[PDB]
Amino acid sequence: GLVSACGIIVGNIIGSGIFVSPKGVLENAGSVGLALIVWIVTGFITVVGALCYAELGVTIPKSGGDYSYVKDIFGGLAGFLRLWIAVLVIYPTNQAVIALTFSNYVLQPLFPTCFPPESGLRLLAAICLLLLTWVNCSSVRWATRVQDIFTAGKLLALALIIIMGIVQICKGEYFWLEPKNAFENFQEPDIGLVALAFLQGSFAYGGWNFLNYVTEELVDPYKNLPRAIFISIPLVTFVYVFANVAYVTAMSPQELLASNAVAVTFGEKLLGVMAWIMPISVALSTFGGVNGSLFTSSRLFFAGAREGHLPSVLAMIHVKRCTPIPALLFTCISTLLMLVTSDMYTLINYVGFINYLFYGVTVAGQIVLRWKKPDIPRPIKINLLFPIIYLLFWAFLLVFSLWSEPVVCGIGLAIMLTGVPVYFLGVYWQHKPKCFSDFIELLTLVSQKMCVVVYPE
Amino acid sequence: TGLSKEELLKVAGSPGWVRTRWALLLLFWLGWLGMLAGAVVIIVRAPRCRELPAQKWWHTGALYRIGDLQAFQGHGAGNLAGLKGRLDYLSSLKVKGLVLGPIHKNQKDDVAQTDLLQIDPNFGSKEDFDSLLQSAKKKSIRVILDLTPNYRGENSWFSTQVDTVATKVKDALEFWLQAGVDGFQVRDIENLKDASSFLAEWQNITKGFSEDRLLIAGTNSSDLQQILSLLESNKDLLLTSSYLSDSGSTGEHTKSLVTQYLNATGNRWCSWSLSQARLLTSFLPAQLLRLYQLMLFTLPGTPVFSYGDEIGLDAAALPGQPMEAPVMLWDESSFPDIPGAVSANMTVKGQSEDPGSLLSLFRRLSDQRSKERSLLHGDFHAFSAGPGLFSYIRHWDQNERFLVVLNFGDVGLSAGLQASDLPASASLPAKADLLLSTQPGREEGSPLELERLKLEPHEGLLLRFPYAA
Ligand SMILES: C[C@@H]1CC[C@@]2(OC1)O[C@H]1[C@@H](O)[C@H]3[C@@H]4CC[C@H]5C[C@@H](O[C@@H]6O[C@H](CO)[C@H](O[C@@H]7O[C@H](CO)[C@@H](O)[C@H](O[C@@H]8OC[C@@H](O)[C@H](O)[C@H]8O)[C@H]7O[C@@H]7O[C@H](CO)[C@H](O)[C@H](O[C@@H]8O[C@H](CO)[C@@H](O)[C@H](O)[C@H]8O)[C@H]7O)[C@H](O)[C@H]6O)[C@H](O)C[C@]5(C)[C@H]4CC[C@]3(C)[C@H]1[C@@H]2C
Ligand SMILES: *[C@@H]1O[C@H](CO)[C@@H](O[C@@H]2O[C@H](CO)[C@@H](O)[C@H](O)[C@H]2NC(C)=O)[C@H](O)[C@H]1NC(C)=O
Ligand SMILES: *[C@@H]1O[C@H](CO)[C@@H](O[C@@H]2O[C@H](CO)[C@@H](O)[C@H](O)[C@H]2NC(C)=O)[C@H](O)[C@H]1NC(C)=O
Ligand SMILES: *[C@@H]1O[C@H](CO)[C@@H](O[C@@H]2O[C@H](CO)[C@@H](O)[C@H](O)[C@H]2NC(C)=O)[C@H](O)[C@H]1NC(C)=O
Ligand SMILES: *[C@@H]1O[C@H](CO)[C@@H](O[C@@H]2O[C@H](CO)[C@@H](O)[C@H](O)[C@H]2NC(C)=O)[C@H](O)[C@H]1NC(C)=O
Repeated sequence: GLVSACGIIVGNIIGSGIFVSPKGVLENAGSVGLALIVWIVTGFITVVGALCYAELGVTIPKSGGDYSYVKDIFGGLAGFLRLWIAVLVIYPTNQAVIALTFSNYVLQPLFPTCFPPESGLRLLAAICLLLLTWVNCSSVRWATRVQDIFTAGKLLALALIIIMGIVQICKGEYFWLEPKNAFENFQEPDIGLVALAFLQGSFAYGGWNFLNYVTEELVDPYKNLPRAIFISIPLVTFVYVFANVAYVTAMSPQELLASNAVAVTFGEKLLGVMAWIMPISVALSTFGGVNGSLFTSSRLFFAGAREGHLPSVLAMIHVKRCTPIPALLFTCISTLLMLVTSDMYTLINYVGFINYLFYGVTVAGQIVLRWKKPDIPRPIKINLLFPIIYLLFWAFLLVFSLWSEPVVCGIGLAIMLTGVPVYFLGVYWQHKPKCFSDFIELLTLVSQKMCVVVYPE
Repeated sequence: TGLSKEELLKVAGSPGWVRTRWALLLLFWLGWLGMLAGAVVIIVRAPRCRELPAQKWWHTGALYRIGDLQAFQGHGAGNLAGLKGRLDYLSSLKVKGLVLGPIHKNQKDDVAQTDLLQIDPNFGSKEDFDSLLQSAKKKSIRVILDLTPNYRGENSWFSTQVDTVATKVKDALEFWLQAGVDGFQVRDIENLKDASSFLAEWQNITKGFSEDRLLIAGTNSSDLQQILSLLESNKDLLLTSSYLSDSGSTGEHTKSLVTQYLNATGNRWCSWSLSQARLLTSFLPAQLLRLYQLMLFTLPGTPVFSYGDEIGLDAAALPGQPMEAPVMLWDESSFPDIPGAVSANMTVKGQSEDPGSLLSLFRRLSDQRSKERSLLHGDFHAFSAGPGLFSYIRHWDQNERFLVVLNFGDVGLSAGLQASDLPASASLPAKADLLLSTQPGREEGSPLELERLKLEPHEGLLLRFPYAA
């Protein structure tokens, strides 16, 4: 209907991004008055971005997502890079961060005032990964009956923060870090650090670049969908902006930049029945972000192996218990390669930089489609005031995050330059010596012997 | 798209593969139990971290002494209700206390006509003092009252019989303490016979109300054994004195003065105040105030300061000013006796704008005391150096570890690194970056080597190095 199609936009934008973002959007924003503006601005700048993706997704009624939208506007080169980055970086490091915030929420009740053993962290993300792969490589009915208990884990963690913040404002004070008595801006930021807050405050808002076109094909609400995303995303900013309020009414910001696991120190500085409720029901929530982002990747292998690329060794199906066994192993191997980093907040900046590289190009593709080739039958048409303020918000968010730390954002522009030699020999090559083609024939067929998978019909 | 079909594959499914799969499928459950047993064996091999010492409220910050309320604001605004216009300034210093002057009634040296149970009318009233305590708890600043009954005459303890000086005090230690005051102050106990049992019957009842109360006792001695005669039984009393206020002017004396004072009493909590109630401009010469602020903000203890020590409020650089209570120079109009006498470098707003001033250094240092963990309740270990340099390291178990080296000498010294007093956990690295220096000649945050450290006369350093893994 309308509310149940509003509930499956709030019910999945909420995730495990709120449990590691307030340690990151507070250090780079300097103070707490500027760290609540960033939680307000990026909620508003995304309803610009979600109103825009509804427009391109209704005049090009295709399936697959953003990979289907660059190919119909830009060339064959720029369309392929969206499939090629989202299978190499943005999926293997949207589950290398939600696996690393599982280890930090299980060691922190044991190592409170000492930073944990660093080489014992990675052996707790290579157990959350390798158990959730084998569960997702078994029958697909197992991959949903436990998913809706990792909503029950996430919701009990977030309803307990949303209630204990109501008590602390009725039993304690009113707005303790307000600009009348308290709240000095003692470390005032500038050009570089105030833009690095929008790259960690936009990790908790993932889940709309594909997660709105899977809504209209169940009940068909008939173009109430832009009216269904004006009451959804302010219902997810008000939950997000009141949880960060409920942290600073229970601890100091000298401590919120000290602790590695944010929700477990808030959990222990309030209540006497601890360590079976707060670090339990967050480690149950980051299981449903490493499970829900593995079988999300399966619908990119399928739609990627249709047009020209992502060859037929991938996108196969187990003959019984139909699950893509040689496709899930491509992310599960490439995630464990991305666990060699000595931090986590330098992987949130690595994802969010190139995640905004494609949130600007596929919105600038609208302006080209609005200028070149106009007059298409369009059900829902939006103002031009909206996609021009995104193009300037995307403008100063990349030139300011490149002038600061040009190494983690300096290889995000170096992966996408490897694809230009890759899109020189995939479908752009003459088969005269016939030597290299038959090896591609070889490892494809023996993989059908190693696992029993076949092609779909 | 060069693949095999489905029905072509199920014929090609060989019994040589069903052993190849079931052996490889068993390798995953071995490699996963080989990574779960390796994680629990490293969560107990990893060294644990030490428990907190469970500090009280006077372990942070620096207690602030306020002697005379009339000399603090000035004339006209010298009432007690005018003090609430200054709590917005004391929280700029991040000061965790307020030692308030004696506000009781005594005319002049009169044993009979005095009472510590009511407020004198020359400052405010009972409804005025409780209006002050509304804003003290509002900004997280605790107050302490000075209980010295004969605070006008020379003998501050009523040189007649000693019965009436012990029966109205116990009324004042209950009546004022019910109102919500945060501790009590009492001074000049050299003019008090059998004072060790006088304070013990006051220390037992002060902690007897609540645990977070405390007593500040102050002598004027300089003897190591006289204060241990007072601290022989009360090992929770914060005893200030004049022990560090000798002539000295050598680096090896104060190094031997603070190592012998700690080691004789162990590692208990003390109060690193230079005087009983006087200012730092009377026991020091001119260009040494900027060095003792680093020294009193790093020794293990609660530094106690009087009003004006953060700017250099001098009484010898201005004739016609009382030694008991000089005025506080807020602006050029705070001293209306001679126009042009005061200047831009003895005022509040002038020192609050120059970042290399003295008030800028007192605000830079107290923020590095009320937020740290190594300077809050760390460990103190001194170096056995050569000439008159005082250097020491401060470390908690795994937080960032602070280093301080300072030149008491009037010549340019060298580094003189001395390890091997410390355990193997706390070692000195080759590189350690600066954080704060008294004489500004360098760039903050510019690291340098330890063995190539060349110090300038009358300067100090605050070095930070992380936990060298
Ligand atoms: C099969 C595919 C292949 C491709 C791929 O997928 C799989 O592979 C993946 C994997 O391979 C990934 C990489 C894994 C490793 C990652 C590392 C990470 O940090 C980098 O770490 C480097 C380590 O070599 C450099 O760090 C410097 O390393 C030098 C040695 O080479 C040191 O010399 C120097 O420190 C200096 O040493 C001498 C002292 O006197 C100085 O005082 C000190 O500065 C370090 O620099 C320090 O590096 C730290 C991290 O190690 C911090 O960045 C720190 O930050 C600064 O600290 C100061 C302290 O005073 C502070 O003031 C300042 O503000 C801070 O900024 C910075 O000093 C570099 O520079 C720093 O960036 C980087 O970010 C991203 C990173 C490469 C990742 C990017 C993405 C990938 C490629 C992935 C990629 C998709
Ligand atoms: C405060 O109260 C008294 C005063 O010193 C002490 O408590 C105990 O009092 C009894 C009196 O019968 C003594 O016998 C004990 O020795 C006292 N406690 C000791 C010394 O252990 C003590 O000073 C304070 N109270 C406590 C419990 O320490
Ligand atoms: C405390 O200060 C006084 C004043 O300078 C020192 O002088 C003593 O004062 C007391 C009475 O206040 C006399 O009984 C002593 O005889 C004085 N001493 C001398 C040297 O004459 C006093 O010595 C100081 N206290 C200490 C412990 O030194
Ligand atoms: C302060 O520390 C010193 C040195 O650690 C102590 O001197 C030691 O005293 C004991 C008892 O006589 C001797 O056995 C040791 O040999 C002394 N030290 C060394 C290593 O020579 C001193 O006792 C401590 N405090 C005081 C003065 O009591
Ligand atoms: C304010 O600071 C300045 C500079 O430190 C002082 O000017 C110097 O004061 C000393 C005091 O003995 C003189 O020896 C110097 O010759 C002065 N230098 C100059 C260039 O005049 C100034 O005196 C300070 N303000 C006051 C009132 O003392």
